[PDB]
Amino acid sequence: NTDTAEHLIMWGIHHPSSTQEKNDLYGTQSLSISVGSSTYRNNFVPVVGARPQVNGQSGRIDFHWTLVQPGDNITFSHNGGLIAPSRVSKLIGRGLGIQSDAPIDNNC
Amino acid sequence: NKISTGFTYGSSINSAGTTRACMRNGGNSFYAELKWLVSKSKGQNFPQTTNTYRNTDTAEHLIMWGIHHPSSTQEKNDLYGTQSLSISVGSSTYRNNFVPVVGARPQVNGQSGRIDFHWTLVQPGDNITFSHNGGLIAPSRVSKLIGRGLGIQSDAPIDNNC
Amino acid sequence: LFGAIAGFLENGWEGMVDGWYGFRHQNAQGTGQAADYKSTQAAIDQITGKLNRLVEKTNTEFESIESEFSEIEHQIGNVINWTKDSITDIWTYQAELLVAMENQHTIDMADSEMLNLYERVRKQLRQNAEEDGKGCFEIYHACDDSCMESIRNNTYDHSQYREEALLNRLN
Amino acid sequence: LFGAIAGFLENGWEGMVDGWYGFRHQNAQGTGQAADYKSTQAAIDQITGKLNRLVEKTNTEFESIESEFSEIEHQIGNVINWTKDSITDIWTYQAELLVAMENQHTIDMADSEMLNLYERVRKQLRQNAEEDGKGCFEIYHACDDSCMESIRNNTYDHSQYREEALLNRLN
Amino acid sequence: QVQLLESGGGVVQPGRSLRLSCAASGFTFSNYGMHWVRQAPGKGLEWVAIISFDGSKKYYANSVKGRSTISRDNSKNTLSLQMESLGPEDTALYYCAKLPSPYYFDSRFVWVAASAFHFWGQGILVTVSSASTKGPSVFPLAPTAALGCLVKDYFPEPVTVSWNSGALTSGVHTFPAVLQSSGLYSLSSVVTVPSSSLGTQTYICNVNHKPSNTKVDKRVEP
Amino acid sequence: QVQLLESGGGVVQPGRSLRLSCAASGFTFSNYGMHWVRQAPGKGLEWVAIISFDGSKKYYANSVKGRSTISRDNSKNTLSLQMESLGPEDTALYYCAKLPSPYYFDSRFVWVAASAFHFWGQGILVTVSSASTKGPSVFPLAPTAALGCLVKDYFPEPVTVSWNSGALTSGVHTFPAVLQSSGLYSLSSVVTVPSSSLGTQTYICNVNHKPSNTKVDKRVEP
Amino acid sequence: HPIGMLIGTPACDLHLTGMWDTLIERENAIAYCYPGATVNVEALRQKIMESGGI
Ligand SMILES: *[C@@H]1O[C@H](CO)[C@@H](O)[C@H](O)[C@H]1NC(C)=O
Ligand SMILES: *[C@@H]1O[C@H](CO)[C@@H](O)[C@H](O)[C@H]1NC(C)=O
Repeated sequence: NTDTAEHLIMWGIHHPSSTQEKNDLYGTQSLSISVGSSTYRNNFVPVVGARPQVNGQSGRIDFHWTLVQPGDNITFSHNGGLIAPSRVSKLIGRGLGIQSDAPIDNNC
Repeated sequence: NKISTGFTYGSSINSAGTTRACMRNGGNSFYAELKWLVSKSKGQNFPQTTNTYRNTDTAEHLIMWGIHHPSSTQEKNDLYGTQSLSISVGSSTYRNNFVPVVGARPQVNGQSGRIDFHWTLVQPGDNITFSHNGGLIAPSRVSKLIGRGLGIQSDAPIDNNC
Repeated sequence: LFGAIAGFLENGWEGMVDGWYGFRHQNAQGTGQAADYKSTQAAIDQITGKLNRLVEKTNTEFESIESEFSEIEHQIGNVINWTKDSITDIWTYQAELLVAMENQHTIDMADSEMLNLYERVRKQLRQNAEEDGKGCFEIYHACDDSCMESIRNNTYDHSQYREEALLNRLN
Repeated sequence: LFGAIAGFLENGWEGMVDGWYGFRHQNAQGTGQAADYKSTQAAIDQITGKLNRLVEKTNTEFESIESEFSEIEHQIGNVINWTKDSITDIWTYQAELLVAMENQHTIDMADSEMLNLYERVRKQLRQNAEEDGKGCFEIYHACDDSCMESIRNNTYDHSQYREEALLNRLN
Repeated sequence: QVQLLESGGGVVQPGRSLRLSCAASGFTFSNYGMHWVRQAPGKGLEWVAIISFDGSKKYYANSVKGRSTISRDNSKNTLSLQMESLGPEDTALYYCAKLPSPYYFDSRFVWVAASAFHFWGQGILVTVSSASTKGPSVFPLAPTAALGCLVKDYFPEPVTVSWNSGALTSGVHTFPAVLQSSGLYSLSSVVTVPSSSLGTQTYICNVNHKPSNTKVDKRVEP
Repeated sequence: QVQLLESGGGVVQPGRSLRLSCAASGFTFSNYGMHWVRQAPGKGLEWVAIISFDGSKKYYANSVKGRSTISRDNSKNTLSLQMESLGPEDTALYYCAKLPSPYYFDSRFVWVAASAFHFWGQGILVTVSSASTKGPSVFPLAPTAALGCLVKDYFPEPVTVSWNSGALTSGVHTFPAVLQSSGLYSLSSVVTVPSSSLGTQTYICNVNHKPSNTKVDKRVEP
Repeated sequence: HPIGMLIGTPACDLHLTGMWDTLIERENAIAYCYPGATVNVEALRQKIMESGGI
């Protein structure tokens, strides 16, 4: 991170739906994912499991996220199954969040 | 309300596991709303099994299950074999994986092995699938909570006249 | 509670739209009605100041802690529900107390202003008349319409009719 | 509101540092000033009792729930912020209400004590003088400095000058 | 809500009579007691007249007492003022407005309220003199940098100036009028712009003068 | 804050005059009305005199009315009291202090306050008799267990006693004085200690008598 | 859905970046085109709804 403000990084951990899919996507090796920074350390291992179809797919993806502080370095050591972030996010300013169903009136 | 799951298992699975820690009718028993899945032969691997429960009620249901953790390698090999144990639970709003772990622990109620209980709420119209290889405590009947009630934690006796 | 609005004045004057505290007189000329400006303006200013101090509120910005389209964890959700219901009950009790106290104070302040105007008119009519009790003033000699306005303008002189009233009360 | 401080007394006596409610007299001897002890002491005691009941507070012990040198979980931090800001707003509103009500009550209590002392002096001067309205007492016969102190000492006898006042008002 | 209409302005010669009339809407006019105030050119505020909601008493100001007449009609929601013998001390802006007044000049319906219905709308700008209503003469003041327009030799002065039909409002400066030895006024209005767009943009100034029906448009160029 | 100075103590013979004077600091003395009170030896409180902040009225107590005189000076912040014909009914401790008094004895600045400035400082202990200011005689009371010191045959009695320059204060007991048939007083002071350190520690008792400039030190041993 | 703005779901292609002083969320907010879940999704949703730009 080279910015003067904190950044927000998201990534994903894939979980196939069959052994055939796992062998076709990442091979027969032992999969291991490790994420490490100066203020965060974690490990994730993909798990094969039979699950019902949602949107036509059975395999899943668990999304993780963290805040990288200015001047910090974050390292991903992966063996297969990591969903990499092509672009990271930075939240700017304050805003009022509203959860409602009423239509918008741009005249009042 | 207790609703049967209707899960079925092959002739290679002995779903009537009991122990001396849970006494019900003077003999060894287990939890009423759960069932212990082990290998019928005392040295064979537990077969890869898949079971699916589908909620057909207009209200949400509450399902509980257990993950077994043996106390020795001999017990693990006798109950589920020498295979690699893996349990996966999957629904439209829940996904998790559990792996049994062997470890030496002190005796509580005369037993050293443990069981970690998990629970979740299944919404109407959803399907939940268990893909297990050995060590899963299956739910024989799931629960449904009905209505609201006032929970009181106290030690004073009950007076049914005031 | 003073004895003016809920005391010796046993009837209000619905026909007196000129003000909250006015005069009704019956002399040889006939019947007439007017209103006192000072007490009415004092009451109006006090009530408007109450309303002005009431309606102003900055209302420090708040944000959403509970999700509306997703499920919250059960324990933290119960804690949030408990906290928000407690805050609701506190604000409800304070609203009840404020409303009741302010209504009582407004009514009693109108009563106090009525009695203060009564005492002013009495200090004006010091020694030339008597008060029958039912808010009226039994004038012992007379009072013209100009005398009535002088009572309104707070310019009535009692040393001008003092000896007249004394001679009328003695003989 | 009584008609004494904000009513018929249209001017305060800045030169009267002897007390809150005092007497100023002008007789053949000259001009003199004194102060009444009872009403001033009553007001001072009431205000000091208010302050004493106000300044005492045990303030039950509290501890830190938010970390100052580390990051707290976002949801529980938002809950704590919401709760503490709600408590701040509640205490702010209660402080405003308490301050305003107590100031109003103190001013009106000073006014009530002034009017009570006025009524005491009137019950003393029952039938030998008249009140012009502007807080003064038009004595119809006389009053010595010793008579003034007797009015202060609450020992003025009206049956001693009753016939004198009657004869002066008739003739 | 706050929408009005005013009439009676123009150029009236000294000695004749002025008649002004304002009508408001968006509220119940039949209850608010209305006021007529005047402000001489430059500064200084002087109250003219007050009227009850029903027209019971006038209580004119001593400066114009017995010389002016204020009146109101609640059916058409109108307030009129008529004054005669218009000396030079009457050339001013006349505002009809609702001000915080004694309570009985208002109605019992708005006593119990903290709204404090506020007003003062627009002005009138009555002027008395040897009329000689003249038309304006416009000259383009052409060369960071600036450019403007100068409008001179006209009467009276309810003049308005805009830049590109009233679009450009940044860095603009509209200066007050200056009266000279011929009974005529002048007024400059400028606008600033960086020194990189001399022959680049279409700079147009528009001048509107009401009591001559005059609309002038001019362009600036090096 | 609460720091003072007092003067005028000693041994005055009956018939002469006593003059006491106290000066305080840490506050504005020119506003608080001050009081002089006396307490006879033993118990019993009897008020002596009061003074206004400016010295307008005294209002002496009937027991000493017309016989005493209280005065104050706000420039040097001092309060003095002078009394003549000192009979045996005047031997007492005289306290100058600020008490809750009528409001006009105080100033208008401290009326609006709940502070209630509190005082009473120290004492004076005036004594009248055939002076015969005697020096004290000290004897060591030597043998859980205890040990002490006995001080006898001296006058007057503003005596103080400490253990090891005022260090040991646990288990100590300083007993009241006893007057005897020779116009002289006595006083014992003991301290307890477990029965394991007879010839072990350095036990020293110190006695200070002010109106003889007497400082005595003694040691205890078996 | 606020998560789709950070991850880049198709339904959030119109809202991948931008600036605002008030963010409005709807009930049909889709966060996943491929099925899945997010760890600590409530905290992230609060962080996004409190923000004023991405
Ligand atoms: C009371 O008066 C207010 C204005 O002061 C008005 O808005 C309201 O309609 C009135 N209500 C009744 C019942 O007269
Ligand atoms: C008011 O009086 C208090 C003591 O009662 C004093 O501390 C304060 O300085 C005074 N303030 C003013 C403005 O006189």
